[PDB]
Parts: sequence; C-alpha cells; structure tokens
Amino acid sequence: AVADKADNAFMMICTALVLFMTIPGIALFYGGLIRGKNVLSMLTQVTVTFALVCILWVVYGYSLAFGEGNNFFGNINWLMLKNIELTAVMGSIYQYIHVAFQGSFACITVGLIVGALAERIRFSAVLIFVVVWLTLSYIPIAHMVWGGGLLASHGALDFAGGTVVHINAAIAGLVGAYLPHNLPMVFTGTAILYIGWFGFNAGSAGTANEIAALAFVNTVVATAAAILGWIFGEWALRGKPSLLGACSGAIAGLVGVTPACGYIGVGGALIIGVVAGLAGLWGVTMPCDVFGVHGVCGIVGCIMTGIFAASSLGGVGFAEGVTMGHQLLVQLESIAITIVWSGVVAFIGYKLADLTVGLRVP
Amino acid sequence: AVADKADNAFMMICTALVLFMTIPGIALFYGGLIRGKNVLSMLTQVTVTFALVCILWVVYGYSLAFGEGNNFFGNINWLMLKNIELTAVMGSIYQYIHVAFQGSFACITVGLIVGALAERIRFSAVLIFVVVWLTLSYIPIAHMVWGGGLLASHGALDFAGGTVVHINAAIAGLVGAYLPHNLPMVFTGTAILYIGWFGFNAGSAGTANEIAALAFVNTVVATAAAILGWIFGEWALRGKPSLLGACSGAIAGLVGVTPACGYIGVGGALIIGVVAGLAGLWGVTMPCDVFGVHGVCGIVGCIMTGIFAASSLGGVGFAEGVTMGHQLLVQLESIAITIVWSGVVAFIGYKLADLTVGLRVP
Amino acid sequence: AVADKADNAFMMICTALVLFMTIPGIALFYGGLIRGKNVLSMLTQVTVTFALVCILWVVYGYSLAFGEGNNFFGNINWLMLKNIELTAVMGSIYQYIHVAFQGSFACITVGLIVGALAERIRFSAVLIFVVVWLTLSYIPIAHMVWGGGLLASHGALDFAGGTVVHINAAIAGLVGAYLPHNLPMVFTGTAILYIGWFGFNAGSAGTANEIAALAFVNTVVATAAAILGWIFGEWALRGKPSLLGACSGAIAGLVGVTPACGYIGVGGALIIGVVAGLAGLWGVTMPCDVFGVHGVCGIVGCIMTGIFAASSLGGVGFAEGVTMGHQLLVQLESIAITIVWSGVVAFIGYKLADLTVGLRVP
Repeated sequence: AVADKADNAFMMICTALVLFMTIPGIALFYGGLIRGKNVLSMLTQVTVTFALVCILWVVYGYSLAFGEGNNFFGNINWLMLKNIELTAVMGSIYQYIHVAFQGSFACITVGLIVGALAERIRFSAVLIFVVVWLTLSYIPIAHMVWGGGLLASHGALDFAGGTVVHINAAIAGLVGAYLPHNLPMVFTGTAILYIGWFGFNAGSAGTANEIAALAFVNTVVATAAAILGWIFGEWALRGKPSLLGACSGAIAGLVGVTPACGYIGVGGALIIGVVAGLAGLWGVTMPCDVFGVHGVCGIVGCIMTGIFAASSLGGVGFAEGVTMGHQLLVQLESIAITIVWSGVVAFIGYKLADLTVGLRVP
Repeated sequence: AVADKADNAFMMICTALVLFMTIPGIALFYGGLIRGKNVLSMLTQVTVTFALVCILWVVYGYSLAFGEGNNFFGNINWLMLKNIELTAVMGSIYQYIHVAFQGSFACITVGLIVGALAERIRFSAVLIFVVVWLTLSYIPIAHMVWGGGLLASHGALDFAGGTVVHINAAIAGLVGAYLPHNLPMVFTGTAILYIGWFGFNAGSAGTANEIAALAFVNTVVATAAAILGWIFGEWALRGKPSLLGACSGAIAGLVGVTPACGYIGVGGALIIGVVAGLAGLWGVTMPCDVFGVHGVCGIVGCIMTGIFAASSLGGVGFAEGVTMGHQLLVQLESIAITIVWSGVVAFIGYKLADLTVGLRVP
Repeated sequence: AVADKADNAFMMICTALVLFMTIPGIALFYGGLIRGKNVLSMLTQVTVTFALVCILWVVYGYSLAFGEGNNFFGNINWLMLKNIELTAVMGSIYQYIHVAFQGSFACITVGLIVGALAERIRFSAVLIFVVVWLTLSYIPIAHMVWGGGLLASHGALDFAGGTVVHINAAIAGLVGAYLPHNLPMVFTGTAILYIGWFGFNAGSAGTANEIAALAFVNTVVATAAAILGWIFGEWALRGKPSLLGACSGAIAGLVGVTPACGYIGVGGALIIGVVAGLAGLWGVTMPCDVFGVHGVCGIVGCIMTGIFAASSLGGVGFAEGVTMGHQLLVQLESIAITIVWSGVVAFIGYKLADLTVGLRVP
C-alpha cells in the first residue's frame, strides 16, 4: 500500500475541523447556556481535560483502540507510537494521520460530558473520571465498532459514531446528573459545531471519493430537515419558534445522520432529519437536556440506518446475505451493549472519584 | 470523464467555507449592526430560511438551475437528484460535490437579504418571499450565467457572481426597504466572511489549478486595496478612520473582485480594489446600506472585468474575435437584465405575501 | 517541474488557515486583554496594518525575501510579480500559491506587534514603524533563513519560524514597551490561533506528505503537554489553575514546537511542550507579557530543536557530517543574530516615527 496525497490532504484538513468542534465549538455552546458565575470555571475544565485526552491517546489510547487483540481490546505494541514507521500506510493515508483523526473523535466525546457537568463537579474529581471512562469505555467501544472487534464482526453499521460518540457520552452524562444568559454565544457555538461536523462525517470515508461526497450532501439535507421539524413542532405546541429551538433542531439532525450518512440516499436523509428533530423535541419535553438530544437522536439514527441502507430505498445496500430484519436486530443489540457498557463504567468512575477526593464542589 | 481526488478534496473544503459565510458569518455581521431588542428574532429568521433553501435546492432547485433546458430555465429531470448516479462526474469532480457547492451560493445570497430586513418583516411573510424569489429569480439568473443560458451564450464574464449573487440580492433588498450596538461582533462577522470568501472565489475554478491560485492571490490584493481606499477617503472627509469604515472597505473589495478574480492580473486587482472601496464610501454617503455596497460595488466590478481581462493589462485575455468594446457592451447588458429581472420578481413576492399574511410585523 | 494538484489544494487551504490567525484570531486575543475604552481603536489598527502588509508584500516584499541575491537580501526582479509566469512551479506547487502562503506569515508577525502596542502608540506612528521594520527586519531575516541566505547556508534548523516570526516580533515589541475585561473573548482568540496553527506548522512542509503528517501530530502533542505543564505550575505556586493560565500554556507549546515540529519525534514533542509551558510561566512571573512568552518560548524551542532532531532521540536526523554539538552552536548563533538585527531595526523605526509625527498618543 502506498499513500495517496489527495487523501492525505483531505484527512489532515478534516482532522483540524473536528478539533474546531471542541476548541471552541462545544465550549461556547455550553458557555451561553449555563449561569454566568460558572462560565470561567467550565471553560478551564474543558481546556485542561482536552489536553489530558490528547496525551493519553498518544501514550496508550490509540494502541488499545486500533491495535490487533481480541473482541474487546487491542494491544500495547504501539505505546507512544513505537514500531510505527513514519511512512507506514493505513488504508490510503499515512498512519500518523489516522492517529490524529481518531484522537480528535475521543476529544469531542469527552468535551460533550465535561461541558454539561462542570458546574456541579469538583476539578480533581472530573480528572479522575475522565481517566477511568476514556480507558475503560471509550477505548473498548471504539475497538468493538471500528477496530475489528465484536460489533464489526457481526456486521453493525455505524459510519461516524452514533454508538461510539453519541450514545456512549449521553449515558455517562445521565449517570452523573443522577448522582440561557447569552443566546448569541449559544448560536455561535452551534454554528462552529455544524461547520466542523463536515470533517467529522465526510472524513469518516477515509478518502476524497464518492462516499465522502454522499456523506457531505446527506449532512446538509438532514440538518436542514431537522431544523424545520423542530421549529414546526415548537410552533404547534408553544405558539411560535425560538432561537434555542432552531439551534437544538440543527444538533438533533446532525446526531441522527451521524451513523447513517455514508450508507443512505438523499430521500432517506430528509426522512431521518424530520424524525430526529421531532424526537429531540419530544425528548427534552419529557444543560443536561443535551444528553436527552444526543441519546434519543442517537438511538433513532442507529435504528433508521438498518432500514434506509436498503437498495430499494436509495441506499448503498446491505452486505451479501443480509436481510433488513437481520440488520435491524444487529443495530438493536449494538445499542443495548453500548448503553450497559458505558453505564457500568461511568458508575465506577464517579464512585472512585467520590471515595478519593469527593465528587461535589467544595 | 473520471473524477480527480485532489479536485474532490479542494471542492468539498471550499463548500464548507462558503456555508461558514452564512452560518455564522452574515448573522454575526447583521447582529452587531441592528438594535439589541431585535437580535434574537433576526438570528432565528436567518437560521430557518437557510434550512428552507437547503431543502428547496435538493427537491427542485439544482435541476432547474443546472439541467439542460432553454435560455431561461433548465428542467425537472433531476428532482430529489433522481437519475444522477453516485459516480457521475461534472467537470473534474463528482456531481454530488457540484450540487453541494452551488447550493451553498444560493444560501449566502438569501442570507444577505433576510439579515437586513428581519427587523421589519413578519416571519410568515419572509418565508413566502424566499420561496417566490429563489424559484423565480435566483434559479433563472444562475441558469442564464452558469447553466448555459442566455448570458453565457453571449459571452458574459462573471467568475464568482457579481450578477448572480451581489446585484441580484442588492436589488431585492432595496425593493423591500422601499415597500451599531456591538462593533466587536460586526468585526467578527466581517472576518468570518473574509476567510470563507476564499472558498467562494477560488472554488469557482472547479479544480486546484493555476486559475484557482490566481483567484486566491487577487482576493488578498483587492480586499487590502479597498480597506486602504475607504480609510483614506474617511480620513479626508470625516477627519479620521473608524472600525465600521475598515470593515465596510473589506466587504467593498471582496464584492468588487468577485466577477473579476479568475480573469485579471494582480495590477488589475489592486486598481479594482481601490476604486471599489471609494465607490462604496460614495454609495453609503448618498442596515440597508449593505445593499448600497453590494449593489454599487457589484456594478463597478462587472464593468471593470470587461476592461482588465485584456492581455495588454495583465489578464487572461478575451475570447477569440472579441474586442474590449464588445465585451464592455455585453457586461452592461448583463447588469441591466439582472436589475430588471430581480426587481420585478421581488415586487411580486413582497406583494403576494402582503395579500396573504400582511408584510409589516404585527 | 510540474505542479501536483493535491499539494496545490493542501497549500491553498493552509494559507486560508494562517490568514484566520490574524483576522480575527490575534485581534480577539488582544481584544479581551486590554482596557475596554481601547478595544475599538486597537481593532482598527490591526485591520489597517494587515491591509498595508498585504500590499507591500506583492509590490516588493516577496521579491526581496525570496528572489536570488546575496546572504542578506534578494532582488527587485519580481516587482508586482512581474516575470513570474502563471504556470511557474516552486517545489511541487504553483509559485502564486507560495507567494500567498509566505505573505500570510508576514501578516501574523506584524499582528503580534501591533495588537499589544496599539493602546500606547499614535496611528500615523504605527504606520511608519510597520513600513521600516517589515522592509529592513522581516524581509532580510526571512531571506537568511528560508531564502537561501546566511543562516540556511550554515545549516540552521527552523521548520516554521522560531526566529523569523516569534523571536523577531518579541524583540520589536520589547523595544517599543521600553520607549482582562473579557476572558471568554481571550479564550475564543486562543482557540482560533490554535486551529489556524495547523496550516502554519503542517503547511511549512510544502506538500501533503509524511513530514506534514509528523508536524501535525507533534503540534497536537506539544500544545497539550504545555497546557498541562503551565497549569501544574500555577497550582503549585498560586494554589489553583486559571482560564488565562490554560490559554497562555497553549500558546507557549505552540511557540515552542514551531521551529521543531517537522524534525522531532512524538517523545521529543512531549518534552519540548512541558519545558515550554514551565519556561513561559517563569517568564511572565519575572499585554506586553505576550512578548515574554513568544521570546522565552522561541529561544527554548530553537535550542531544543538542535537536540531532538537526533536519530537517537526519535528525530529525522542531522545532516551528513553534523554532530549534535555543531548543530547546537549554529542554533545559538542564529538566535543571537535575530535578536540584534530586530533590536537595531526596531529602534530606528520607532525613532524615525518620533521625529516625524511623535510616538505617544495625542
């Protein structure tokens, strides 16, 4: 295998766009939602934990997520990237670029959790939790889905991380919760998240090809359909649209199309978008509401991927010998496994912090 | 024709940059200019109409703008992108990428109009207007200039949309008008518009070649020359420069070089920049002032393209058998047609809304 | 030599990212630090001087920096880019793209100086200074390091501008000084600087290859290590971390890895990051503090490059026949020359302005 320079270029720029989603996208999103007296401390926590994830990833994270091992974890052969030649190729790009791209996914996943709970948790406690949950939840689930583990081996479909990123993070946020002063700032964060999400979704193709093109167009369409679905529902129930409603609808569509984007047709993208925007509004009606959107819209997206990948409905098609019924059962099992795995690990992380330093802010 | 992956990569990233111009560039620009009590509602209108344009484009917009038809419109053969194979090539890129790029141009054009008039117009009325004006003005003019229609057939020169985007939108804004509390926010929006404009101007080449390179350098030079021309004029007339003056000068140069950027030399870019910055200041002296800059600077740019494309002046050269006099007459005719076409359609759109829901805010 | 379109694409996008560092990155960074009554005037000065640098670069700047001449300056053969054919290739890209990329480096260097001193200096005086210092300091030092001049001829290692950008600007700021109201704004500027810095560091490879990949990964790692080093030091000395501390640590790592990024291993990047973050904190303890970070962290970075380029330590290796001792001596000499050259020229610029218009604000 030799590296293609067009693919090297595309994938480095997509990596920069995903890093932009955390620094400053998710920080500004939460910054406009929470109480003003809490903004400075939350911004500090997001920045410090981002740095921590970047370091853990290179020391051992990449090796245990993407090295060859078993169904649940990889190996320790790639510690500090040892034994990876600079000219080594993964797919059609230099392996060093694959390291950076996958690291940026771990960063945004952790940013989602830390932003929402920074108000309520002690600084030393959040650091302990991130170390436990990244090592024992993010890494294994990434291995299972994208690193040749249990879920991949059974043919699960998840293009850009409905399970790995969204459901994984949403469950961890909810467990923590159990244990808007500046709307122009919220809008600015939403917009930066949207633009960076093209790197997130299209970059998951690993090459500047027709599947990257499909994922790009589907991202535009599903986001737009979800803005419109949320806003219509808000007009019907509340009498009029709102700015926070429009931004929430955008996020709902982006989350919903995440697992599906490289597998479905544009018609499918429009239908997934509308359903996701409405499911999101239902979800928040029943800033920890962000875990309601990422969780509900993630499950909806993962199920609907097992429908709209069908050739009959404009998709790329299921694998050889796989019926729609079979794919649907596999999607359901992958969602169930992600929920229980993340839920158990988070509980352990929060409890270990509480025994060592105490959880609640002094 | 086979797709080139370097061109696929370049054009997907340029599309993301043009979407960044609307979400959040133009929204933050207007957000700092208008009254504070009106900011939230304007941001909501920009976001909802952006979603509407994205959907209309994929349902029928692309087909009637870029399909083969007559001098004024295309066809309905590409509804919801039916009959476009995923591997179909347009120029040197996948056709799906061309769909996304051209859609992003329709979005920024509509954002220019909606941002300025959101204070004054009822929500349901703006939705009606966008549907009428996009369908009957944006689409036909795009077909005429870039889709093999009337103006292209007569050899009109317009690299990135002096007519299609700027004059088209400026006239529609002026008809509506007939019928700064946060300057750091205005500066931030201006800066995001500038950075995204490299995707807008260089991406109009359709490939990562020497014409894309020329357009890039000309964008840097004309923007800088227009900042300096506006600021000098402000010092002469008002006694000193201002922040709003500097931002306005930047926009003036960007608008002026839009039709010319892929056809002229760097010397030509510097001259066009200076004249545009001064014409812009004259224009505002005689946030609906934004329609004064986009309109005056658009006309100036379109005329000056018919001069500075000449080989003698450092340009790429006129087509075979075309004198400078002939090109100039064709530029003038293209400007006249755009003004009357947009003016008539806008009047019809505003009037239909007024008869159905009433125009003015309740 | 023929141009590679993948490299053309990569280098145009990296240029847009470096322009983003000045407009609006450095402007927002300083905007949150200085007194509120001074913000508008500083933003105006940054914008006008940016335009001035763009014009001077194309008129004569590129020619005297990158044309063939002597050890200290180039020539006047490329005035207004005359005699450069549109299809001319430099390395593996069109020469017009090289012009734009190198111009963006001159812009950020000047932005660093103007942002910090805008409060204190008269407008007409800053314009005079920029003209003198760009022409007689930035241009010659760029020629010496990257244009085949004195320092390159002796084998100096400086991948992305520890001398040319950071030490050069830091000394000029300090000479001027001799002669935080909005922390969310400071965080936003820091984040935009970080994202743009991938274009700055990876783009310095000139191609989308394995050296660009190495520079990208090293940027992620050194920034993260420096955030952690600064924050630890702040906890030890001050009792707790702060938002301004975290942002300062990020900048320290970015500056430190600038000269080293394309030459060192990931282990080396982590060590350079930690040392830079701690040296930065020491430096500020002993907004002109920004010249303390860029100066101290620049020197540290330039020295440590002469160590960690060694094959033994995971680097790409020294040139044929060059020991670690020899490279270290050459690094020290390059730092000494940059300090004295910039220091002398700045003194002359500030003095000429003071004799013509007066330096201090009226």
